[PDB]
Amino acid sequence: SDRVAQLTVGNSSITTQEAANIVLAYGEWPEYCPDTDATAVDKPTRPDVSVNRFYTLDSKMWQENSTGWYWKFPDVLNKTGVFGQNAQFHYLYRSGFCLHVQCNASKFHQGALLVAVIPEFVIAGRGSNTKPNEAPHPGFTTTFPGTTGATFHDPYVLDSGVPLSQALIYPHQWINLRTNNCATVIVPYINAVPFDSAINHSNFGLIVIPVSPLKYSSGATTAIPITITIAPLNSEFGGLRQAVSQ
Amino acid sequence: ATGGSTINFTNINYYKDSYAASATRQDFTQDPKKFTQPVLDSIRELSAPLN
Amino acid sequence: ATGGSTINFTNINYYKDSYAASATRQDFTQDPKKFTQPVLDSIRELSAPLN
Amino acid sequence: DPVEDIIRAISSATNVESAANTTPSSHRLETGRVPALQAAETGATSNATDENMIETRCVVNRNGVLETTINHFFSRSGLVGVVNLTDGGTDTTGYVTWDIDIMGFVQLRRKCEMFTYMRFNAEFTFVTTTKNGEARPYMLQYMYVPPGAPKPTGRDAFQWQTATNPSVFVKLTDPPAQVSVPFMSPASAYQWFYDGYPTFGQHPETSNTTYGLCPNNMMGTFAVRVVSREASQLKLQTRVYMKLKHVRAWVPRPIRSQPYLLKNFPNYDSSKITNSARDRSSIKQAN
Amino acid sequence: ETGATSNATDENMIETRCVVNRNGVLETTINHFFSRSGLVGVVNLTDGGTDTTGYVTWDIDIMGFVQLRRKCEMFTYMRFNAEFTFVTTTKNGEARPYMLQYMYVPPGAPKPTGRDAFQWQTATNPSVFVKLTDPPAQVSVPFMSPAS
Amino acid sequence: LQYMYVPPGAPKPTGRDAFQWQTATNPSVFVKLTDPPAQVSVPFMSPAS
Amino acid sequence: GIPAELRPGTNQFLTTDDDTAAPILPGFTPTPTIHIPGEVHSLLELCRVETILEVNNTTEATGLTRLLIPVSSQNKADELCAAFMVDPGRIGPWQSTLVGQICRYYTQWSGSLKVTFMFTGSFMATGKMLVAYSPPGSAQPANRETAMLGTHVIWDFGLQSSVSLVIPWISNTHFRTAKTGGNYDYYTAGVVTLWYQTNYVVPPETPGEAYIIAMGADLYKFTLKICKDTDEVTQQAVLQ
Amino acid sequence: GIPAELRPGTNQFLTTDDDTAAPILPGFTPTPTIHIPGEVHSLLELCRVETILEVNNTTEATGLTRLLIPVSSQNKADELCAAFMVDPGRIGPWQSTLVGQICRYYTQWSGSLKVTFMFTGSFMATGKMLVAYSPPGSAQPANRETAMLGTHVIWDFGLQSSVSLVIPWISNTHFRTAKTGGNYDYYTAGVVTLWYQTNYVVPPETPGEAYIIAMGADLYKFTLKICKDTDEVTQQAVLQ
Amino acid sequence: GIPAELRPGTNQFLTTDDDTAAPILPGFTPTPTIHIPGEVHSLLELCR
Amino acid sequence: ETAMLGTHVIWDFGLQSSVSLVIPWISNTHFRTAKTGGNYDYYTAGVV
Ligand SMILES: CCCCCCCCCCCCC/C=C/[C@H](O)[C@H](N)CO
Ligand SMILES: CCCCCCCCCCCCC/C=C/[C@H](O)[C@H](N)CO
Repeated sequence: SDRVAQLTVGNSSITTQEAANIVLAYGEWPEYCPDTDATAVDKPTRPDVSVNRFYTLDSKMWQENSTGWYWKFPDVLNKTGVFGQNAQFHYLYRSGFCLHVQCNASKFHQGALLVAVIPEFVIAGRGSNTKPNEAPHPGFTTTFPGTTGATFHDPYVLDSGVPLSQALIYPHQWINLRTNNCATVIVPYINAVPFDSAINHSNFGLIVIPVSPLKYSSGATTAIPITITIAPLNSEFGGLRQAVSQ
Repeated sequence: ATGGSTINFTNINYYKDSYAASATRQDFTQDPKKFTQPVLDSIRELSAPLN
Repeated sequence: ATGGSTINFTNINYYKDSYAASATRQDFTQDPKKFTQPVLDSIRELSAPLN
Repeated sequence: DPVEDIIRAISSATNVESAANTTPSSHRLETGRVPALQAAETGATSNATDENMIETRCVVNRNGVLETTINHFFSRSGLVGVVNLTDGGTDTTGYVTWDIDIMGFVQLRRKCEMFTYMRFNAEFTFVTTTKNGEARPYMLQYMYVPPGAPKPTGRDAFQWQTATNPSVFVKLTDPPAQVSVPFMSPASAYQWFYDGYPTFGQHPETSNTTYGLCPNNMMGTFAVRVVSREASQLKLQTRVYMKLKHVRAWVPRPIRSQPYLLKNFPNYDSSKITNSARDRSSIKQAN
Repeated sequence: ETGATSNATDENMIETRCVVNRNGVLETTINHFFSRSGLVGVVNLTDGGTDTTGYVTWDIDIMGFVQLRRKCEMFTYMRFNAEFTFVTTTKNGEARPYMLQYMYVPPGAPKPTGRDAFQWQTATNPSVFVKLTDPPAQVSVPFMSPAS
Repeated sequence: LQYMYVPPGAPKPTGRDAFQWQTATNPSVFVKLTDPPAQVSVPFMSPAS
Repeated sequence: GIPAELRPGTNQFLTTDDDTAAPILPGFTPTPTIHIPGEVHSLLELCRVETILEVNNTTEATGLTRLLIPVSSQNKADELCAAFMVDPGRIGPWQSTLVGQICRYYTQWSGSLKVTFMFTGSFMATGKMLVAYSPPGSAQPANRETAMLGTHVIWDFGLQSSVSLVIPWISNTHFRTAKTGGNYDYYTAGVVTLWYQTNYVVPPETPGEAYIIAMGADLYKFTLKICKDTDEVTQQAVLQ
Repeated sequence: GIPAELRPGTNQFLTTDDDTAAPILPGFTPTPTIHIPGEVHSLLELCRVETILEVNNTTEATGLTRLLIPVSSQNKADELCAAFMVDPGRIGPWQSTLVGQICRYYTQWSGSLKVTFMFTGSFMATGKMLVAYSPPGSAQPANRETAMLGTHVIWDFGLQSSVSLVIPWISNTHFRTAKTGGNYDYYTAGVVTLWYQTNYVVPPETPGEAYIIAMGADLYKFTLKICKDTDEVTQQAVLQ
Repeated sequence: GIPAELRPGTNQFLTTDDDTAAPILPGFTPTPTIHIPGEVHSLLELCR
Repeated sequence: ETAMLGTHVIWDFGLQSSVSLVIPWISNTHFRTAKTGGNYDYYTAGVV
């Protein structure tokens, strides 16, 4: 009654036979914006089942030298499905997410993955330059990787200059290949403003990192992917206009 | 404790503005269970977590 | 809101004169209808102005 | 009627005025009940306690918990800025502006960056001295120039008429100036981390200088002069101390272990990363 | 053409949601807009060598400095009180320990003819005695207009 | 003047201008030699009783 | 006497501080008040009045023709006419409006604007227009198929001579700081364009062109905060 | 007026003093609050979260392998594996924990720590360990017959992958100052050692070694006092 | 504000004077007391 | 990425050895004639 779960959102559903509970970030569920907190006067749109549903990215393959990957949300979804279209025609976006990560292997494999959810996840230039002129900055394709994800140059300091060991403050879970093959976190809408622009601003990144490296003795399966499936719980859109991809 | 009849006054404000005042009124509220144990299915300390 | 038992005092005056004091007592009164719509025959928002 | 399909938090709050007590616990010999075994793969911390691990006595614990609240932790004045007003001979401006950014000094910066969102009030004290140190009896003007307001172009320029801008007039021999400031953000909270760009458009991949700069934090400029006609010959620094009060905080995040470089950017060295814990000779020698 | 402004509103032009609006309206009243000190005048007292008057008169007109003038001229008629602060410094800037006299000479009253002249006896005229090293003088003034 | 309290374990200042004087946490007193002498109240800070 | 301990803030003169000062005239009773028509209480009453947006603010607009929007019979249908940014505290056609001056003494604003268009034609001149509003985003719409996507209002020339495009508050923040761009361009409000819905159609013997007059105001929702000093004024020497 | 007599403490500016100061903006109403998830009230909520002790903090540990504890099949039974001091505000493996940073802004601490070990093996890897805690005294235990004498917990590798060694508060004082030794070494908390209970036993065809991950946290008993400024940060010049 | 007139005794520091001074540590709660044998209250107990 | 857009079910190999993809009735008509295409290909149900 624990390790077996099913998640049904929209026309999509996810089953897992090996799971460690579910994390509900900061003890809240996603929700629609209350009349008292709202500011913009126009009426938001609420597609429900056409937007809220599980989208599945490509799989990141899992090696011994892998340093770990990250994504940005909503950014990964801005080009996909009806969710990507609404976010282009509207200036004001709000919602939560349900994040699900699939990695499996066999009882002769081993490793662990740290899966975290980082609100306002800021990447950082890498260089010794102390002058804001000559100092390096990351590129747009790095800051906002898209569907293809990005990779860590320094996974230990999380590329932001902050130790990985304290990442356990964020809502997280581990994939420990002897214990569970999935990690699921349900993120509420977090932001200092009720609505925002899905295009200019990403609420939070996702992070998958090998704290303990993958090991398998020869003859077993070398190819392990990491798949990601994310659903936008409770979506709203406002400020309808023409289409802007960026 | 103690301090019998010490007639303390601090929060009295001399201005018409709320932010001119002085901290605090304190707060004793805590909710560690949102950061420390933010899981859907509650887990007891007796039971094993995974069954 | 909040500010439970903050014991505010401002308007207390130390002089025998009224103009020595400090503003305000505020005012929340408005009458925009005298500047914005100063017309004899009232006009509703539904109806067209001129018929 | 004709179309039917059209038709909370688990955690709660408790007051804690003192450290937790300890109840007595005896041994346990039996199966099925196992307080020690945890599984951390759920992201939840071990709930095991003193009393189920060993045998304990009873401890009434009157240790105070109070000093560690975010109000008491963050209400202290610490230096957010330094302003150098020459006004002396040779090239003489006659005034100096300081854009208000409290990220410029590390010691108070690392306390704030424990949190993503903050909403507070402020208490600013202005301690001005001369070049080495001293106080002479010169009159000063500290003026606040909010965003969009004209910045003063000269010592005597008209923007110092301050018919609207708040200003402070003070003598170097007076105790340091002090004022209370509200929460002025046009959003609902300050945020020290903004992953995003302020405007639309095509972003350069070579150099992004606009990445991570929140608009909501731009509070205007602080400007000093010496109230006078001709000029003084002195040279003075004003140190600016900000106290946080009535403060609220959201979404805690890890504490920065790497050396800071820039005010507005979390840039760190890709070379040279310093370990978070010092290194010993072997893992088997505790000392 | 009726001189009245459009009364059309948010809610009849488009479809709207419900917004409870707790934005404060308070800071924009004429009390808060106009209660700030701003410079109405500057007075130059030589008193030094060479030609020396020993005093300077300033007729009270607050229209002399533009920044506070344009706020007042938003309105045709005004009735208010006043709070005057006198910040005195030396030529470049400084404060020495010299005693000062700030005297108000209402219409019809004799203006002082010299540094020591008898009109400074001020048996009636209000005056302020202050040292350059003291915090700036300050007084409250009523509404003195003979009209309303 | 600056009178700063540096509790056990806290960095001691290395110079006149050194960063430990930012005192974002350490209590400090700023005072002029011409001011009446500084004064503060201190609690019972012993880790024993 | 009563033992006291003086604090920082002593001897400072803060321009905005609220304190008592000494009266000069003890026993002074002022001249009686009388009733005067037109009393104001808050400045938001004055921001609800429509004044004239200067849309033709461009060069070679001579003196007073800067306030007029030329409308004539087009050739290619679906044509643009005039465009202006919505930011009332920003340099542009709002710089001549009363609401443009008052939001310029404050650091921030929030609310719904309103834009009234009055067509001065001959009685015999007919036409339709499309007044569209596009929230922040890609730049000024290139077409009316792009501009119809925003908030728009179609307006028929006729007996009633004015239409009003209300500009609802659509924002991520509760407020918007009024300042220039490149950084503060985060707070830009949007773009108003005015397109030909059909055409300006006129009988024979009638003038072949007319002028629209645009006005602007605020709704009951509009507010302001953090009062400061305006940028329009400059002084050099004491006025004699 | 009221006769007054001024006292020492006049004109001093004490950074921690609680006083009223003058408002800059009379009549200012701030932007409305909204609900934001994840509010903190006290920092003790953040000290109850497990973060990762860096036990392999030694040299030649490369970058991220500093957090891992190598476990393999031994030869001589009864072997030591890793050891660290219990002082959370002291240089060492606790220097990377969140609870290690917050107790480092304070002069003193009291309470029960907690140390969680997570074994990442293959499902087929079995073993037992002995996690022992020895209060202050003679140096690090030399044997497991000496280390069993302290507070210890035996842990079997299995379905549930974590055990927790709670470190009860055992002290003569109510608090312990966090600082270096030779004098303040009076306040040293103790020593954690981790021994082989039996052995790391693995079938054929499976990797011959694994990694334990250690984490650390606090219990409901934990407190702090006398807030000060941390030693980890250093600044030289004003950040540009 | 409240008009005041300062008196002799201003700025003097009298060693035996009873006054309030500012706390250095807001929110400080000291280490709990315990019972210790042999408490003294007045020095006349020691003179007997 | 195109096939996730439809109705899908993710299935983990494990103790329970079967998953079931239910194929909801999604149609413009109430019925579908069963026959070949080119014309009756109007009634085609979909693709698994
Ligand atoms: C009479 C002079 C008064 C000076 C008043 C200045 C008040 C300014 C508001 C301060 C609020 C905190 C500052 C904002 C946060 C950080 O600096 C942002 N990173 C700025 O980029
Ligand atoms: C001890 C010195 C006290 C000085 C008292 C001076 C009070 C004078 C009344 C000021 C009232 C406003 C001034 C009158 C308005 C404008 O200046 C008029 N345009 C003058 O022509």
